Amino acid sequence: LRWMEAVLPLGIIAGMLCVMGNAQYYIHKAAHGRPKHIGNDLWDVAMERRDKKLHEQAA
Amino acid sequence: FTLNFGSLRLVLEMNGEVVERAEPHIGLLHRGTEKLIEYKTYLQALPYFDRLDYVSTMAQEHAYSLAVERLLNCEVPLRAQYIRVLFCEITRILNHLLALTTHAMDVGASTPFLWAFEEREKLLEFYERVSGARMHASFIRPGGVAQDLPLGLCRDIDSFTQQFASRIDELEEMLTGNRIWKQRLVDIGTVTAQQAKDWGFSGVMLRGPGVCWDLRRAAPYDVYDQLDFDVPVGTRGDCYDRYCIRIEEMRQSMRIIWQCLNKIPSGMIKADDRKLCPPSRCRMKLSMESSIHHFELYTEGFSVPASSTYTAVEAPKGEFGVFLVSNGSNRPYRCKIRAPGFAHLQGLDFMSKHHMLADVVTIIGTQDIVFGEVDR
Amino acid sequence: VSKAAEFVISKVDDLMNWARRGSIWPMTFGLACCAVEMMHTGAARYDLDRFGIIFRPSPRQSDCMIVAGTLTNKMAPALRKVYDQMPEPRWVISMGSCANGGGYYHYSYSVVRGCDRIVPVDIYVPGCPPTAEALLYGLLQLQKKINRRKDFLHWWTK
Amino acid sequence: GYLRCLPDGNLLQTKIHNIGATLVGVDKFGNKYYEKLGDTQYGRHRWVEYAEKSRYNASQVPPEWHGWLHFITDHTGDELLLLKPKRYGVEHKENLSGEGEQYIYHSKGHALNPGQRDWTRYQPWES
Amino acid sequence: TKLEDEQREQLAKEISKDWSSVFERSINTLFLTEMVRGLMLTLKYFFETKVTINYPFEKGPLSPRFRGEHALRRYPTGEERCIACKLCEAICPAQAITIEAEEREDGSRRTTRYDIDMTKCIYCGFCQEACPVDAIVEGPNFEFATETHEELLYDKEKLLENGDRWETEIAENLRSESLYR
Amino acid sequence: MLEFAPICIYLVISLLVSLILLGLPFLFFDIRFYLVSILFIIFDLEVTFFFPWAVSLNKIDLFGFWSMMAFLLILTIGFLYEWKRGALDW
Amino acid sequence: IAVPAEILGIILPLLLGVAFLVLAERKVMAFVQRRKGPDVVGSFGLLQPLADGLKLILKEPISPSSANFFLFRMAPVATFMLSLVAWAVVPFDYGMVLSDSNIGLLYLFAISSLGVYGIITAGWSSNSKYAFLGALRSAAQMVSYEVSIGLILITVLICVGSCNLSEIVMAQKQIWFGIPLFPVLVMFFISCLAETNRAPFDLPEAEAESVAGYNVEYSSMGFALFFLGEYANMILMSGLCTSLSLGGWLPILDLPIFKRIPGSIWFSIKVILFLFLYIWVRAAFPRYRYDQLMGLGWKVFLPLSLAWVVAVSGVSVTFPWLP
Amino acid sequence: MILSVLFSLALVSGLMVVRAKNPVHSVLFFILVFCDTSGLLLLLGLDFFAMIFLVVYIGAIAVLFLFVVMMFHIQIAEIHEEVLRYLPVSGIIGLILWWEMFFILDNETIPLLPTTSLIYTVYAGKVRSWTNLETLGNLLYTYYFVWFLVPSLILLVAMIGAIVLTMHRTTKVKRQDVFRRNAIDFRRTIMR
Ligand code: SF4
Ligand code: SF4
Ligand code: SF4
Repeated sequence: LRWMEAVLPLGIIAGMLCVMGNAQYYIHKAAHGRPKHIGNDLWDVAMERRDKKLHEQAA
Repeated sequence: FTLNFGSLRLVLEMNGEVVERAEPHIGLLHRGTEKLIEYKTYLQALPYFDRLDYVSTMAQEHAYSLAVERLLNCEVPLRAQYIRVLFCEITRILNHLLALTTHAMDVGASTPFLWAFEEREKLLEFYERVSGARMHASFIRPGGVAQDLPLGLCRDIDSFTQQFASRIDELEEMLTGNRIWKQRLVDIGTVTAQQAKDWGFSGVMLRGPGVCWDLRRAAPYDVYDQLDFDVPVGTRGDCYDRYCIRIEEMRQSMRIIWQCLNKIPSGMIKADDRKLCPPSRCRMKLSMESSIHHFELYTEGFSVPASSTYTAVEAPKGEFGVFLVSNGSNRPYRCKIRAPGFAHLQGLDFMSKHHMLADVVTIIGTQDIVFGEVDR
Repeated sequence: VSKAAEFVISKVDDLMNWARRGSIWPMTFGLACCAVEMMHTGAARYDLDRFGIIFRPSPRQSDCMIVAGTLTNKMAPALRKVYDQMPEPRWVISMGSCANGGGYYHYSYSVVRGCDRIVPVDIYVPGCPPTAEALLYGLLQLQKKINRRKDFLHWWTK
Repeated sequence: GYLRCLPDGNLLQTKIHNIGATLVGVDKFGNKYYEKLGDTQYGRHRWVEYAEKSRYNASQVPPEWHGWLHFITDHTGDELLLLKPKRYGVEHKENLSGEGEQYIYHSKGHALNPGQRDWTRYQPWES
Repeated sequence: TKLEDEQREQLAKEISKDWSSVFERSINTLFLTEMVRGLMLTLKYFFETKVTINYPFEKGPLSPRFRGEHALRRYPTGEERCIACKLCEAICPAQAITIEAEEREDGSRRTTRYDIDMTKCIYCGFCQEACPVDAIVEGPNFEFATETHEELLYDKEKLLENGDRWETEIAENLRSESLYR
Repeated sequence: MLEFAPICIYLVISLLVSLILLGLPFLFFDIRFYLVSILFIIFDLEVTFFFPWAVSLNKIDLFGFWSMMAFLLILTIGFLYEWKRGALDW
Repeated sequence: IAVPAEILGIILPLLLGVAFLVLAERKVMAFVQRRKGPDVVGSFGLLQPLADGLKLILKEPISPSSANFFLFRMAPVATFMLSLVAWAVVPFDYGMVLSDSNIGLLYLFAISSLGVYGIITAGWSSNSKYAFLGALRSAAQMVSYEVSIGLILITVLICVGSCNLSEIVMAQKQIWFGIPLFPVLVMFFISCLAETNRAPFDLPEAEAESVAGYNVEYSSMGFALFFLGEYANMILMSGLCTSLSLGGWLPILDLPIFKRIPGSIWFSIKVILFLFLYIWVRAAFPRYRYDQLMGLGWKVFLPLSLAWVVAVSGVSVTFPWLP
Repeated sequence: MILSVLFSLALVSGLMVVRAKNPVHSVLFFILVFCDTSGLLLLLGLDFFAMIFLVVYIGAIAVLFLFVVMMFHIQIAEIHEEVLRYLPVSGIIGLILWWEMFFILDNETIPLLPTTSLIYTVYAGKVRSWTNLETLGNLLYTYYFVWFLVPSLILLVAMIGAIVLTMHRTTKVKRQDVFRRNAIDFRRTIMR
């Protein structure tokens, strides 16, 4: 268990990485209403703008 | 251009990171040891030798006691001789461990330091059990030793010898054979045997070139001529071969320690004559003559015949010599202290020539300059 | 001056003292033959890294100077020069007998009769050499001494 | 004293080590002396809990238990208390050395001494 | 350097006897075998038990013949054990002991002044072994670090109170070591 | 693009936090270096040319692969020149 | 808006991770050396980084007055900026990126290229010439091993058609690239060890040795910022190693028991193993001389990296194994 | 607006390069103007070209200039001249070049005066958007390989010139050799 006590500070680094990643993810999700897309391009941007305009016109 | 480093002060002349020459300034630890020894009695001067070359404590006590006995002609009992040999080899192991690990730290290897300090703590526990303190234990005196071994010390030393064989194998496996260690050591600060003889090298720094000469075999000053140990020599004197020689010397010191433990006799621990060795507490509290002799030996000292001699021993650093000149009085008239760091630090100049700064620090670590003995 | 502001000041001072006590960064001044015992203190057995002690080779980053060994007239100017570069929050631990009052070379030329004549030393560690146990005791004593520093209270009540 | 473990971490190590230990004794100052043999390394088979969690000091160990704790003797502190001398002797006092000028030791010639003694080794005429 | 060159060529020929040996050497130098072995030993010591002493609660082993703090003892009756024989400073190599004395009121020889510098004592035990009456002993205590040099300058009263405080442990050590004498 | 605005804001916030960290206490010759730099320039150009080649291996055929190999061979001869001349040594 | 919140939530936990990383380095090195690290400042020394930071803050600063005050002060700021903006792109899972740049690899390479300027200016602005020489040495070493690192990046870019780390990982889905390119991963690990001046190739931290360093003149916060930048770079390059040769946020064997773990946990675990390897190598090996490490970087890793680039390109072009 | 700020910073950094007293400050402001040009490339849309400007100009050439400038240790009054005397000729030449810029802009490139709603989006080339890096690699390695192989000759010439100009091997300095016998086999020897 001594090895566990020595690795315990490393677990804090892993937790910090998880916290930064997940906090970023959920703030972006709340800001936009959908998880961030990593494969987006000009086509995806145009489609998302068209979707926004169509939905705001329908509503 | 001149680059200055500031108790090791060193000025280096550099051209292209290549060390053209190195000049050390040493006096930073001068303490007037010789003057104080002249001003103090022999027994009061033994702690000065304790303090000189402090990494190897009891070697200096052994040298001083041998010089005093040579000027005094007093027979030391076999048990005292054997325990002196045992603790001299323990001292050699301690000094070699510290030298190797400080050299490894200076190179960059940090981890063997603490393992060898665990071993050194065990050995200092041995010192503290047998004598007063862990370091600077005034245990070896002219005519014998201060006190007898406590019971169980031999068994503890045997256990340490086994675990320490394991530890030396361990350290050699980690350090020897490492590519980085080899690149740091090999072909660094090489010395020819002619150069070593000219510059007065001794010990590992002299056997590294391969002069094939050891003091414990040339002039056996103890039961050494009954211990059939081995003396390693280097094929081509450099840092790597000196390190390997130090490892082999640690192994042979363990061998000698086991032999002394096996064949230690039963008897007395100091010279039989109370004119030169203090009587026991019971004897001085019970006997009139013993009380007189204790009083006289602790106010005055033993008056050595007027003579001058040079007594040298194989200290772990190298040949440690003491030149004692007396005048028939209770105080030493003159005491010159030849330490095997004074010559090696001279050798630094030509050893670290055309090398670099890391090679300079590696050479310093290999020579193992303790500044107390060079500033004696 | 009040009783709640005093409590807040006491808490702030306690936090500051806790930080300075748990993050001591001493620098070795390792002359003569207390430095070997100091390395024994820094070894695995009586480890110093547990309490926050780590040896900083640069005097500009160090907290307290631990002078262990004999101080020579040839080296005292160097000791003073190195001490002067240390930051204002600073302390001195004089280890052994040579650095306290000259020790075994008190009546000797080119030997400073203790480091107290060159730098203001806070804690002396008697011994020759002091056991690594005793040196770690002295470091804990330094922690205790800096555990009663009311710097914020003194600044407030000026 | 278990809440001190979180901001101490050293008392935490002591409490971790007191899992399988046996309380070999206790002194009059409250220090509880523990021994733990078996599968334990040599250097860590005897220890003390000072019972003063806030400001425990290494000098609080009385001379009766000092040797046993430092592995000098196999005699516990109770036997040394039984063997304590009579007709003289003082109680154990910690190494204050900074807790106050009225607590620390002062020389006979020091200005801080309650009674300062002159040192001249001659008596003037004193008209 | 021609000798060095030909020695290098001879060594290279010696350690390149066959393709098996050259391939083994090249693979060993390329795949970091020694580095891996050192890493494995390092991991073994990472997973092995530690030898840290845990200072304030667990203290390192000592011996009865330990040279700690100078101190002065007393007889079981209560009188000072120290006659003024002045063998302390006659043998003290560092001259850290200063003693003055005169005849007491009842004709007994006692020291009227006895001070020891703990900043000048080298902790060598010469006085404790030169004492004819076992009066001065270097006690087992060593954690007596002081904040002031004047505190470290002892005297007779402080030495006597140290002896009274540590009388039992000093007596045990003195018995054990008088066996070894 | 549209993705480097977070990078710019990150740079600004990093400046702010670095300045705050600095201000917290305030509340209370040799030719070897030149040769190394020249080699750095050459191999930065090498890697800069590798990047598009590595990305577009699927479109460029054996023609493109062998053109890159010829480029390397032209520049690897320069590396052999460096090795034999002694520029890589110190 | 939400972008500053995301940036703060990336930056502050990174500083906490750096503090606990130096604490973990102490603990792991001590446990290697048969001792125990910081255990007296808080339970198991968890408050030791807090105590150290508070002491550094409370330490009174000193002004060298080097006639280059602005450049002296701003160099650690520059390296801290570089470390943070390098961390601004590294992914943690599917969609946890601030800037999903299509050129993420070259962005990280450029940021690593800019990293030498902080040390160079720190060495020059200092009065002492020893610090300037040490800064020059460190800059040159980082230069050589960054050339090697760029070649390794080119190998990975040959393996994966895209240039963004997220799609790199999505390609890593199959074989993790470490199974095919374990020697390349080893060379990249040694190159990043020499890039951050950590483990062997440790010139600036050899202060007890004659090389000294570029941080000798720096005050409390300058030294603290340089240390934070170095350790943030260490974590950054561990993340680069796991994103390039260990698949990032990808489980092992794609078993459904392993998919219960979010994946950010997987990335964190791999980064932790790489940091443990960093401390392991630092504690277990000696250090190289400057000339030795420079010759090794320019003569051992550069030819091997070029050869591996050529070999991977030849394997992929010959067979239909091309994206 | 961001474009205006960026090239205002670039112009100020260039002016500081021109009129900087210290060559080290000149190198640093050169780095700054390169960074501003990289930002302009981001605004244009050439991410690859901005990154390679950073890598090469900011990294390689600028560390080269910094190394050489710091290693020279140039002192003031060694490179020092009053700038007031050359102000008239600098102004005249700059005004002539600016007037020529005026004439060039007045004829070919006419600025547009105020748009977004009239943008006709093809949607045909966006199904597979080729990046700048991808297009540059495809072209440079397929159909313009000669203009890619020629710079290899230029780099080879640069390396050869750098060596033949700034090489100085030590005439008499010992060099460590690791291939020694004690390093290779190390047969143990003793005194006996
Ligand atoms: S006090 Fe004693 S142990 Fe320390 S340096 Fe002086 S002589 Fe050596
Ligand atoms: S132990 Fe030695 S130095 Fe100390 S007072 Fe006694 S004789 Fe003097
Ligand atoms: S040797 Fe003993 S009796 Fe004599 S002066 Fe010293 S303590 Fe007193």
